[PDB]
Parts: sequence; C-alpha cells; structure tokens
Amino acid sequence: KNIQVVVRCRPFNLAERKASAHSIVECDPVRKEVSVRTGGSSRKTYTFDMVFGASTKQIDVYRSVVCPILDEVIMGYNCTIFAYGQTGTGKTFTMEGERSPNEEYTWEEDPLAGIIPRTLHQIFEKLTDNGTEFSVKVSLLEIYNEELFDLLNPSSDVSERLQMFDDPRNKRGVIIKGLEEITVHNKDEVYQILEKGAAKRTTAATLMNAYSSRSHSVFSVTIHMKVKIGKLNLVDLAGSENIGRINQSLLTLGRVITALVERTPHVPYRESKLTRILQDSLGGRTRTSIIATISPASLNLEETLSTLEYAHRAKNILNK
Ligand SMILES: Nc1ncnc2c1ncn2[C@@H]1O[C@H](COP(=O)(O)OP(=O)(O)O)[C@@H](O)[C@H]1O
Ligand SMILES: Cc1ccc2c(c1C)CN(C(=O)N(C)C)C[C@@H]2c1cccc(O)c1
Ligand SMILES: [Mg+2]
Repeated sequence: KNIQVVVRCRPFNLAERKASAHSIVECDPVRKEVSVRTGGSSRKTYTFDMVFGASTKQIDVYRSVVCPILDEVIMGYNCTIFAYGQTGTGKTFTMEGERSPNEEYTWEEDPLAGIIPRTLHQIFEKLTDNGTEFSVKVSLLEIYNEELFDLLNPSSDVSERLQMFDDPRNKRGVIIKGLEEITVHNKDEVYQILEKGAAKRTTAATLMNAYSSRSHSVFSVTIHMKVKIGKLNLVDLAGSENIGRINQSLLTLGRVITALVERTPHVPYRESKLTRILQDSLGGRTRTSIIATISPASLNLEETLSTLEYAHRAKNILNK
C-alpha cells in the first residue's frame, strides 16, 4: 500500500573538509530517523521507513531494500524504485553504482556496483534451479527537456528522439515507439549492455547541456516467467535542485505527488513524459519505493531539508 521511503546520506568527499563544513546530519537506523542541524543547537528530525547513514555500503542497500522488492517482481508484481535528491548526493551511485579503481574486481563482484547491476545478476541466480523457464529484457530510456532518448539502441544514434503514444490496449499506459528492448540471455551478457548504455550517454552529454544532471533515467527490466510477468523500473531522477519548494517532468512529479497526498480527484499525470510513463507507480497498482539521497555538508543544508520534506510527504501515497 503506502509507498515506502528511505533516506541515504552520502559520506564526505576529500574536498569536503576544505570549504569549511561540518556534518549537520545524524542518521539513526534503529529509530529510522534523520536529524538535521538547522541552527544558525536547533534541528529538524524526520522518520522514514528506513534510514541509511553515510557508512551504508551498496550491498547493505541491496539486501535491505532491493532483495525484498525483487522477490515481489519475480512473483508477478510491477515494482518501481525512485532515487530523488540534489545533484551530487548519490542518486546515480545508488541506482547504478561505479567501478572500483585499478580493475580490482569484475562487475559482478564490484562492491561499488549499484542496484541495477546487482538486480540483473541476482535474477539469474534466483531463477536458476527452482521452477524454471524465464526471459529477461531490459530497456534504458532517458528523458531530457521532455524528449526521449534510447540509450540501448545499437542501430541508432543516441540523438534520435523517440515518440510516445497512449496505449490503445491500455488507458494509463503509453507506447514508446522504437524503444529497444534487449533480451538478456544470461548473466554473461549483462555488462556489455551496460557499457553500451554508458557509451551512448557519454555522447548525449556532448550534445546536451548539463545532461546527466537534468536527465531522468528509466532503466526497466521485464521478466517473463514460465507464467507470470514482472517488471521493475529503476528511476534515477533529474537533480532536485532542478525544482524548489525548466524541468517539466520534475515539476510534474512533484505536482502529481502533491495531488495524490491531498487526495485531489485530478492528478496531472499527463502534464509530463515522466509521469505519463510512470503513471502506475504513483498511486497506481505498482509497488513503489523512493530513495531520497542527501548530503552531510552544512553547505547543502537548504537542499537537504527540501529533499527530506519532499520525500517525507511522499510516504502518504497509497498504491495498490
Ligand atoms: N554512498 C556513497 N558512497 C561513496 N561515494 C558516494 C556515495 N554517494 C555518492 N558518492 C559520490 O558523490 C559523488 C556524486 O555521486 P552521484 O551518484 O553522481 O550523485 P548524483 O547522481 O545524485 O548526482 C561521486 O563522487 C560519488 O561517487
Ligand atoms: C545502467 C547502468 C547500471 C550500472 C552501471 C552503469 C550503467 C550504465 C555504467 N557503469 C560502468 O562503469 N560501465 C562502464 C558499464 C557503472 C555501472 C556498473 C555496472 C556493473 C558493475 C559496477 O560496479 C558498476
Ligand atoms: Mg546522477
């Protein structure tokens, strides 16, 4: 029912003790509280479904948040996970992850691997000896300036925008004409698909201003089981400093959440590509979770509070 919201604070980064700044964030995992030093000894505290402190490692996030959700997907449910927060707090780090330096590990064992890679690898492990018969297909579409880009098409230039239509076989669904859905036959072909995505994104960046920060990345994985059909959408949202208290999809997401939370009969899903595509994840029939990433630096006070207030109110959304 209620959408689950969790907070994840990134740890300090070298140049983060330079420009004068102290950790104004205190996370308490057992009490599921995040406390912020707002004083200029005053503070604001918020309780979430889960709170992960700066020391939280990727494996901890997967085990605690992802595994449970993946089991749901394998059961035939639709699930979505959002990463929301200002640029620089770890949205991509959490959803995608990074490669450890000096080629110390292969992708499947990289402790810095994020949610997407771990999920893909685990699907094959969990569905290997049990019942059996299943197929996995992934797609990675990114939204920038209300235009859709396919980061997985090999036979197309990343700059070819995609067009979406309402799904005549739906009502709340849309069709993304030309979207590449790649079949992942086995764990051994997962990484190359990610590298391909990584490459096309690099190209998109040279073409579009502040691309990686303003873009909304939607990595979807659909599992056909033999029956049952489960879909997991992993969404790395545009930086929240892109709104506040330009980016039509971000603005609309916030308005959609506001409408859902106040119980207003009209929810503006159609006012943006992002909300039309993810309509069923917002007060729909999909199980939704939001991971609000924040910074410990006193310099990010304002954005951190904004993010916490935004995510906190989101816990009042009911999906089904
Ligand atoms: N939990 C984390 N642990 C270690 N480094 C992190 C974490 N989250 C973010 N970082 C670092 O902070 C910087 C920005 O992370 P990034 O994922 O790009 O944020 P965002 O996607 O929200 O813009 C990079 O150095 C990234 O490795
Ligand atoms: C959609 C997606 C998901 C995850 C990830 C990338 C992309 C595009 C790109 N990455 C890459 O570094 N490349 C080069 C694919 C980072 C990353 C990842 C994958 C595997 C293991 C790991 O430790 C980090
Ligand atoms: Mg990012």
